[PDB]
Parts: sequence; C-alpha cells; structure tokens
Amino acid sequence: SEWWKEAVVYQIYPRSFYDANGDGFGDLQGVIQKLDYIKNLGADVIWLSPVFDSPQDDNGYDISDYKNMYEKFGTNEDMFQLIDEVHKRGMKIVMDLVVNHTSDEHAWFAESRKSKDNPYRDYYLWKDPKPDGSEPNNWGSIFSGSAWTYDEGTGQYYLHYFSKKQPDLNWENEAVRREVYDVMRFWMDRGVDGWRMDAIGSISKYTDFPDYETDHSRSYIVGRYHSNGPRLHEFIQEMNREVLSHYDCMTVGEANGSDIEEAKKYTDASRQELNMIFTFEHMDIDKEQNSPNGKWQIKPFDLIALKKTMTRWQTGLMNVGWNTLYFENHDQPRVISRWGNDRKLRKECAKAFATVLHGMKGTPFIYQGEEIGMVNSDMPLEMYDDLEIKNAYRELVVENKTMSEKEFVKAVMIKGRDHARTPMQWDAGKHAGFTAGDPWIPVNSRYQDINVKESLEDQDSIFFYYQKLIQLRKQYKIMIYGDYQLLQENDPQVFSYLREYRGEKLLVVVNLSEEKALFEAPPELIHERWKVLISNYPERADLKSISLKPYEAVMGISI
Ligand SMILES: [Ca+2]
Repeated sequence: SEWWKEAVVYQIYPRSFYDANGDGFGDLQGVIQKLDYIKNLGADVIWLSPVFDSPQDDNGYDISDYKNMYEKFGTNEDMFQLIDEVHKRGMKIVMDLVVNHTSDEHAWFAESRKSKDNPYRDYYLWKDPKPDGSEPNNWGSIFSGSAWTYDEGTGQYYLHYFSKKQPDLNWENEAVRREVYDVMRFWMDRGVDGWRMDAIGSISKYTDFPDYETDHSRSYIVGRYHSNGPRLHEFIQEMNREVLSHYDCMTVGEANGSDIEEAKKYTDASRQELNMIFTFEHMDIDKEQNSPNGKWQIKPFDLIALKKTMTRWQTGLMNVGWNTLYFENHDQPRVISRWGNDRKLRKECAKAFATVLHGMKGTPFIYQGEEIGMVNSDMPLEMYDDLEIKNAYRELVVENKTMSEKEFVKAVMIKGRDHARTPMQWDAGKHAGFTAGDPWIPVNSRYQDINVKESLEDQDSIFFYYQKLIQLRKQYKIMIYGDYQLLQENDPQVFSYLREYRGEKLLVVVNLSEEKALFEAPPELIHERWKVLISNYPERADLKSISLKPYEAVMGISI
C-alpha cells in the first residue's frame, strides 16, 4: 500500500539534464521545465543527485554547505520552487543525503583542521602517523591511493574513503549525528519527501582502525572494514527514531558492501531502518573478484551470473524487506552498451533489459536517458572528467603498472561513470537541445539518432515501451506484490521467471543474447492461457513454447 512500494523513480543527474540559462551546466529551472516530460513518461518520484553547495571535486558528492545550493544549480528559492512544482504534479521528490563525508571546504572541516582544540576537531577522523611517519594503517581510498591524508599544521592524518577532498564524518560524535538530523529536518520540513543515502554502508567505522591482512598484490586495501561497521544499524535506527519516523517519507540507501543478509537488516520493516537499498552485487558480476585493478578488471557479461544474483535478491527479500530494481545510475555505464547490443539491435536490447527489470518485485529506478536507449560514448580518454578515472590511470597504468594503457582505455570505454554523465539528449539540434551554450562535457556523438524528439515521433520507440511498462505496473498489482520464481534456470540465453499473486500469474521471458533461443514452459504451466501484456517484437499468446529472436522479450498474464 505504501506509496514507495508502488512508485517508479526517475533519477535526475541535474548538471547533465537541462540547461535553462545557457552556461552549459544543467540547473534547477531546467529540471522544472522538464517535469512534464517525466510525468508523461509515468514516473511518480524523482531522485535528484546532489545540488548542494560543493567545489565539485566529485560532482556534488563533496558537500560544502547542506543548507544552500551550488550557485550553478540556482538558489534555495529555485529548490523550493522545484519541490512545489513536483508536488503540483502529484509527484514526490527524493534528495541525495551525503553524510558519510563532506567537502574539505565545508566550514566544519576548515575549522576541524586548524587545531586539536577546535570545536569541530572531532567532527572528522584524525589519527597519529605510525612512528615512521606513515599512515595509521593500510586502508585505501575507493578513488585510488591511501584513505589517509596528512595535515602538516596539526601532525595528524584524516580519513577519507573517497577523495582527499571528501573527509569522512565521525558518527561516533553525537554532535555530528545531530548536525545530520538537523539537515534532514530542514529539508523535510520544506517538503522533501525522502532521501537516497549516499555510501550509507560506510558511516560506522571499526574504531580500532585495524590493518587488513595481506598477501602482497597491493599497498592500499579496500575491503570489509570499509562498510558494515559495528554501529551501522544502531545509527540508522537512531536516524529513524529521531527523523524518519516523523515524516511520511521514502528512504533508499546506497548500501555499498551489502549482501542479501545485510539488506534484510536495512530493509525489514520491523527494524525501523530504511525502506529499500541499492546493492552492487548485480553490477559486480563483470569484475574479477579481487584484482588490484578493481572495477577495471573486467569480465564478459555472464547471464547465468546475473540470473543467479538477481534471483538471490528476489528470493531473499520476497517476504521481508523490499528491493530496488536498477541497471543504470550516474555511476554505471549504459547497460545496453556494457552488456548488450547498442547498434542494430539497440531498441530490442534496451527493451529486453527493461522487461527483465520491470517484471520483478521491487521499486524500479529509471536513470535519465535509459528510457530513450542512451549509449556509451566513443569520446577519447582526454575528454573524460571523472576523478575516478584520472586517479585510476595514474595508479594502475603509470605508477603500479598493473594495467596497460590499452587495457585501461578499453575498460573505461565499457565502465567509465562518464557514460552516464554526458548530457541528456532532447533533440537532434545543437548539443542535443541540452544547452544553447557549450556543455560541461561533450554530448555523445550519437545524439542525432537517439533523443527525446525522435523517440516521441516513433511509436516503436524505447520511450513508449518504458511508458507502457510503467502503466502496466500501475494496472496490474501482481507486478508490485507477486512472488518470484526463476524458471528454466540453466538456459544460458534466456532469463525467464514467474510472479504469482491472488491466483494470477505473470510470465516474463527475455532472450538476453543476440542469437535465437527457445523457451519451453515447465510442465506445471503448459495448460495456462495467457494474454500478452507487452513484447518488443510483433507477437502471439502461446507462451508454452516461444522461439525467441535476438533480444526478444515477452510478458504475459494468465487469464
Ligand atoms: Ca545552467
């Protein structure tokens, strides 16, 4: 019944969504002007990536003021208008709560770093060097190198799981927890309907700061201590009591480090923590388990791995907790370029991934441009902006030489976060109609073929297929509330599953390959009668045997 169970969320990356004022940078009035597009697609919740003041070292995820906008986005007045405009359309708005860390340019850190007696000293995590001057331990940053940076003025290191310009907050300090709760109330009292909680898995530290054990492949290590800390769930339960229980809200945690048991801790309603989380396990199927090259040590797409991972999540949260459903966000490449065909079969592939995802139990998330089949960019490496890439090149290619330049370029072309961050493609005109000026990063060179304007003129578009999926969700309660059973589990091409609710069945059959495949219903389903709800090819309704063309996707309901 809860609105968030029945929602479809559209994720905006606002610097890349619409530039209303011509500076090349997407803005809050831009978002306003495109709200009717999102409403017409059908999404009823928007998640806005962070627009708070920030020096932009990590494109807004390094916050220097939680109570004001970054000037290129607009002012608080424009934010308040956006909240009001969202509400007027019967929609909800979720903001990005970034409270594992702040910018080093936040007033709190500028103060903390001055002296050991500063009142903000213990807002962050400061530790003495080892006796040889080296770092307190061997922990690494997610953006390469050490998780510790030295401050000459006070003789201590500070912790940062992310960039050196993202010092981690000290959640052991009650003053810090109180500062966070007051930020949350400020915005929720002003109409924000919930939060996406950035790196929420990291807020509790192992306060002994133990070294990782090692066998020798790397100097700095990112591992189990970087998430799922001993006080994590205590802190989120306190957040619930102090803040979330006082509002009609939605929460989604970006649960780095999460496995299915951790997800039950976050999401079981009886624990009074969060409503849902993002996991990375389905996004992690195409990296090697633990290479020094991390995410950049790529493996080919393995459908059986995807099936097994997603099924573990569907079954684990079937009757407790709640799933998020996503393949794209501002941190992930375009799924059709990563794992499918983004050329002659692009429309069929995009619709196929959409069908697998939207037929599951949980809340779907559509990332800007996914609904039109946006693709990875062919831009050269020198055009990429992401500090993750810049830092990984220097560590992996230049310094440690654990990847060649050619290997690393290839990996970036597949997984770079910037594939998600090139401007939204509105039309075929200059800069895809994203700006009249010069965009902050180039528009994908394929935009004249892939844009909203052409999609709305094509009844076979990916857009209309997404719009139909979202309508179907609203019409067929089985899509929200049904259980889940994987079918024909061993097929290396076909992802097929069944939902059941109140005597109805929903069969989802998707060929996630470029070659022909065959689905045969299991014996218990062979005498069912079906109506086809949606297909990405022209179709019929004898779903007991389906000869599947490349990327063919079908969803049928029992009648
Ligand atoms: Ca602008």
